[PDB]
Amino acid sequence: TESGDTAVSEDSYDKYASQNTNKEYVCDFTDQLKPTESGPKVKKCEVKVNEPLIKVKIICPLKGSVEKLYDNIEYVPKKSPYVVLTKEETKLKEKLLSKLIYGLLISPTVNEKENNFKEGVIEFTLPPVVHKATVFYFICDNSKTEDDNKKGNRGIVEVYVEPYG
Amino acid sequence: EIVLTQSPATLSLSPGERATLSCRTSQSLSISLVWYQQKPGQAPRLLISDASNRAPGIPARFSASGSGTDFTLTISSLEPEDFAVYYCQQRSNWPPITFGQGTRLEMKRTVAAPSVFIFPPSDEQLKSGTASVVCLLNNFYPREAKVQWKVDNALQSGNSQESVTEQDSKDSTYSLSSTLTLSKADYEKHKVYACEVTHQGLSSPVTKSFNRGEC
Amino acid sequence: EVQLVESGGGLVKPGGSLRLSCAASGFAFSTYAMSWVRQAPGKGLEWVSSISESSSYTYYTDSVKGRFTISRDNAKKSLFLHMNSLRAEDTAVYYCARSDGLSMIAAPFDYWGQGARVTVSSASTKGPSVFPLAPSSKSTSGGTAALGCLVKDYFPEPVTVSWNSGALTSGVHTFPAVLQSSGLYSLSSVVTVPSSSLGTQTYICNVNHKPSNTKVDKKVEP
Ligand SMILES: [Cl-]
Ligand SMILES: [Cl-]
Ligand SMILES: [Cl-]
Ligand SMILES: [Cl-]
Ligand SMILES: [Cl-]
Ligand SMILES: [Cl-]
Ligand SMILES: [Cl-]
Ligand SMILES: [N+]
Repeated sequence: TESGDTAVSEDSYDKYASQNTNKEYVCDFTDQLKPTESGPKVKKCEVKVNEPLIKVKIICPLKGSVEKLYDNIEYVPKKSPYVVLTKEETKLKEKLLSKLIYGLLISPTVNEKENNFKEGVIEFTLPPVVHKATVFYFICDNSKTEDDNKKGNRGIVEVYVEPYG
Repeated sequence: EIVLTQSPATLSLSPGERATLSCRTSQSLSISLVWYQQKPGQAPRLLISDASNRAPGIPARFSASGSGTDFTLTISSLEPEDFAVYYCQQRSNWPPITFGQGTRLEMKRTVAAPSVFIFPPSDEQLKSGTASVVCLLNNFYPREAKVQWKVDNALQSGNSQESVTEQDSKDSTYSLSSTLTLSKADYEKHKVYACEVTHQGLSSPVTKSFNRGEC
Repeated sequence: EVQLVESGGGLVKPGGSLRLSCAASGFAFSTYAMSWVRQAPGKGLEWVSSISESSSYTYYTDSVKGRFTISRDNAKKSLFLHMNSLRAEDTAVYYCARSDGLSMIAAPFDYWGQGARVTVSSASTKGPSVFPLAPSSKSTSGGTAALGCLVKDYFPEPVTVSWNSGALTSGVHTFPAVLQSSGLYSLSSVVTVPSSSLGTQTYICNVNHKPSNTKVDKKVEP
C-alpha cells in the first residue's frame, strides 16, 4: 500500500518533483526521511517522464549512515530497480521493470558499487521511444525508526512514463 | 520544523580578519545549508549554496562548511562591504523552508564613551497632555549601554522606549535615544528628572538630570 | 540582466486583503520556481510560499495556510501572492525570489526582488507633531551642545528630517522610528552644534511626512 502502516491521508502527504538536470532525474531522500516530531509523514517524489533517454536516480539513506537515525529503514522492492511496485486496484504488486518498459537499461554499476538500494543509490535509464504509459513505485520507509519520541518518514517514488518518441 | 540557531548574534571584527559564523540546526542534516547577506534597507542576496557554490558576483573569500548539526560560514578576510547581516537557511527537510535568525557583523573599534544629554518636554508638547523626556547618548562604542530613568529617585519601568542608530560608516560609533513618556498630570507631580547611563567607557555611570520648572 | 520588480504593497486594516505582484525579466521565467519570503520589522527572514514552474506544486508555511494563495502567469511573466484575512503578524517586507526548483533538496533563492512593504494596522494616516528638544546650556552642554526635535504620533512610515535646509548634515543622527502602543510612530532627530553658536546660529528642523503631505519646520531655541 502507498501510505503503509502509517496513518497519513493523501492530502497530508508532502509531494515533490524530482530534481531534473541534464537528462538525469534525481530523488534524494537523505534528509527528508529523518525522525521528526510530526512524524510519520509521507514524502512523495514524483518522476514525470515525457522525454527520451532519462536516467532516473533514487538516493535512499542507509541504516547506520548517520547513527540512530535510520536504524529501522526498509526499502521495497529489495531487488530494485529490476523489480518495482505497481498499483493494481486496491493492491501493490511487485513486477519486472524489463516487462513494463521495453528497451530499458539498468546498469549493473552506479559509482563502482552495485545498482541496488543496499549501496544507497539505484539508477536506471529509459529507452529512446516509449509507446505505453506506465506508473510504477518504490518505497524507502523510515517510519519505524524512533529517536527521542520522534518517528521517521515514509518515502515514495512514483515514476510516470508518458508515451514519447 | 527545523530550527536554525545562528551564533554569535553579533560578531565584532576588523577588516582583513577571518570571520567565522555558526549555524546550529535543531536536527542533524547531511545536505548543506544556504547562506545569504543583507545590508540595511536592501533585499537579501544569495551568497553561497554548498562548500564552494558562490552566486554570480560573490567573491571567493566566502566559503561554507559543516554537517550534522554544526555549520559555519567563513569570510577569510573581511572587506568593509562585508559588515552586514548573514542568514543561514536549510533546504532539505521542508516544508517549511526555515532560516536562521541572523548574525550581525559589526566593525570593531576602540571603546568610546557616550556623551549624555537630557531634554525636558517643551511647553508646546505640554499643552497636548503628554510629556516626553529624552535622553541622548552620542557617539559611543560598543552598543551595550544601560539607561535608567529616575523621577524623584523612583526608577521608571515600562514607560520608556529606546532607539539605536545603525553603526556610523565614518567612525563606527552608535547613538541611542531613550524616551520616557508621561502624562502632563504625572509630569507636574514631581520635580527631578534623571537619566542614568552605564557604559564600559565610563569610569562611573553618568547621571544627567534637571528640575522641572528650570530649577 | 535578471530583474524581479514587486508591486502591490501598502496599508491594510486587520481582516483586509491585498494582492502582491512580482514582474520578472531577463530570464526564461517559466523554467524556474518562484517564492515569497517575508521579513517582519526588526526581524529576520521567514519563508512564506513557493510555486513550481508550471504551478503543479504549491507550498505554504502553516500560519498562512487557508489565508494566502500563491499563483503565477508564465505568459505575463508574473508571480502573485493573494493575502486574505490579514493579521498584524503579517506585517513585513515581502520578497519574491527565484530558485531553480522545488525538489526535496530545494534550490537556493538566487535572485530576489526589491521588496514590498505590507503594514497591517488599525491606525489611520496621521501627520506628525514636531516638538523641540531644546539645547539647555547646562544639561545638553559638554563644550559642544546637543539639540534636536521630536517627531511624534505619525502614521505610516517614513518621515524625512533635514536641519538647516540641508546645510547642517555633520553630527546629525536621525533615529529609527519606534512604534508606540498607540500604533503611531515616533522618532527624534538630534545634532551636536558648538555651544558658543547657540546665541547666534538659527536651528530649524525640516520634517516632511509624505502620506499626509505634512511639511513642518520647527525652530529649536535655547
Ligand atoms: Cl574554492
Ligand atoms: Cl567562484
Ligand atoms: Cl574616533
Ligand atoms: Cl546634569
Ligand atoms: Cl526578457
Ligand atoms: Cl535563462
Ligand atoms: Cl519564458
Ligand atoms: N511544474
